[PDB]
Amino acid sequence: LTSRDFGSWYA
Amino acid sequence: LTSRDFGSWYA
Amino acid sequence: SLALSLTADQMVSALLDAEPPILYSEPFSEASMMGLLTNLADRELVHMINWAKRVPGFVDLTLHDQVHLLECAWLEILMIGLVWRSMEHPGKLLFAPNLLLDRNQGKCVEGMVEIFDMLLATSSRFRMMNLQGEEFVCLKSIILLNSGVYTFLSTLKSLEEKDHIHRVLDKITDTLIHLMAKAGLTLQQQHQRLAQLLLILSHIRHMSNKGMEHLYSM
Amino acid sequence: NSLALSLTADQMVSALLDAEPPILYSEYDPTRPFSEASMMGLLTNLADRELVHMINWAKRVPGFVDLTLHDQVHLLECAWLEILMIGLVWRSMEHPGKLLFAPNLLLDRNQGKCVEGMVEIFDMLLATSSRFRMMNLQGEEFVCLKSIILLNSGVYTTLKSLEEKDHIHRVLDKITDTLIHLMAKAGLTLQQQHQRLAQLLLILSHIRHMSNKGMEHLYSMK
Ligand SMILES: CC/C(=C(\c1ccc(O)cc1)c1ccc(OCCN(C)C)cc1)c1ccccc1
Ligand SMILES: CC/C(=C(\c1ccc(O)cc1)c1ccc(OCCN(C)C)cc1)c1ccccc1
Repeated sequence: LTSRDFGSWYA
Repeated sequence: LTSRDFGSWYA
Repeated sequence: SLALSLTADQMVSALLDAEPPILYSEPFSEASMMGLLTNLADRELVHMINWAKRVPGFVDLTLHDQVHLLECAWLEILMIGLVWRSMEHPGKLLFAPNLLLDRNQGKCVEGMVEIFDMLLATSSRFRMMNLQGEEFVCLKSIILLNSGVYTFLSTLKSLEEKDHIHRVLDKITDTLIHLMAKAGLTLQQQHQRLAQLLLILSHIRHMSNKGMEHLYSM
Repeated sequence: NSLALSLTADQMVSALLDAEPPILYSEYDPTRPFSEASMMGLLTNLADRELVHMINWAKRVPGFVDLTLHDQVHLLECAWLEILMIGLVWRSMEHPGKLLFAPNLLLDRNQGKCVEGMVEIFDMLLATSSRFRMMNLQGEEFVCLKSIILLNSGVYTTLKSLEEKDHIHRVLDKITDTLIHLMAKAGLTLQQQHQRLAQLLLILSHIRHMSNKGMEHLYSMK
C-alpha cells in the first residue's frame, strides 16, 4: 500500500 | 516616502 | 466586481496607488527596542487598514470577513514590507529610515535574533531573485487575501466569498505572469519565477507564526 | 543523463513515484487491550514509524543526496511534519469529514477533541482535504508538492553555502517544470496551468501554518 492506491492520478 | 522609493521596479 | 474586470496593467496601478506611507520611528534594551518596534507597528496598522480597503476585491467582502483576513495577515504584511525596504541593505533590517538595525542588535530581545536571521535570509532571497516592486505589491495582496481564507467558517454567502477571493487570487496570478512576460521572460522562466515567488510566502508565514508566538509569550 | 537536472519531466515524475513510502497500518495487539496507547500515543507511534520511512524517501528524491549531510538533516527537520500532514491529507481525500491516519485508524473531527488543542489542527487538515477535493488534485501533483516541501521549507533558514542554495533552487525549478508538464499534458491552457500552479503553491503556506501549530502543540506537551 502506497499513496498510489488512493485518489485520482493523471495516468 | 513609500516602497516605491526603494528597490528595483519593472517600470 | 471592479476587481475581476481589471486588466493586468490596471491591477498593478491599483496596487501601486494603494501603497501605505513608510514611517519614521518616533542605549537599547530589550524593553526599549520592543517599545520602538511596537509603536511603529501600531502606527503602520492604522495605514494598513486603509491600504487593505484599496486592494481590488477586499471591499466586496463583509466587514466580518475583512477583519478576519487582516487579523490573520497583519504580521505577514508588516514583515514582507520590512523585507522589501531592507533589500538593498545586506545584513540589516530597515525598520524605518531612521531605525536601521543589524542582527547583533536583534539579540537585544531574547528570542528575536531567530526572527531577525529569518528576515535577513528572506531579504537576501529577494536580492538573489532581483525581486521587483510590482511583484512585491502582488505578493502583499496575495497574503492579505490568502492567509485567512482557510479559517473563515456554514453559509452560502461565505462560500460565495471564498469563490470571490479565489477568483481575485487568479487575477493576481495573471498579473504576475503579465509583468514577467512584459519583462521578456520565456514561458518556462515565467512559471519557474511564479513558483519561486509564491514559495517565499510559506517562509513569510513561518516567520509570522514565530513572531506571534513571541508576542504572546510576552 | 541519470542525474537530477538531466531528467526530463516524465523521468522525474517516474523517479518520484518509484520512491513513494509505504502507507502504514497502526500497530494493534489483541492480547494487550489495556495498554492501548492514548489517542496521542497512537498518533505518536504511527508518526515515529512514518519518520523512519520518510528519511529513506527524502534520500531517494533526485538531488537531495547531492547536499551535504548537515543540509539534508536540516531540510528534513524543517519539513517533516508538513510532509506527514500532506501525506495524511492525500489519503483522507476519499473520506470527507475524516482523517485516514491509517487504513485501520480512520478518525472523525470529534475524535480530535480527545486531545486538548488538537481539534483546531484537525479542522485545518480537513479544510486542506476539502481544498484538494475541490481542485481535483491529482496524485502526480501531490508527489511533486511533497518534494517541493522537502526542498523549500528549510532553505531560507559563504561560497559553498550559496552553491548549495543554488543547487536546491535548480532542483525546485525542475519540479516546477514537471508540474507544468503534467498540466499541459492533461490539456490545460497556459493560463489554466499558471493559475493551477499558483493555487497549489499557495496551499503550501497553509500546510506550513498547520505544521507550526502542530510543533507548538508537541513542544507544549513535552
Ligand atoms: C520582526 C520585527 C517585529 C515587529 C515589527 C515588524 C515589522 C515592522 O514594520 C514593525 C514591527 C513587531 C513588533 C511588535 C509588534 O507589536 C504589535 C502589537 N500591537 C498590534 C498591539 C508588531 C510587530 C517583531 C515581531 C514579533 C516579535 C519581535 C519583533
Ligand atoms: C495532527 C496529527 C498529529 C500527528 C500526526 C500527523 C500525521 C500522521 O501521519 C501521523 C501523526 C503527529 C502526532 C505526534 C507526532 O510526534 C512524533 C514524535 N516524534 C517525532 C518524537 C507527530 C505527528 C499531531 C501533530 C501535532 C500535535 C498533535 C497531533
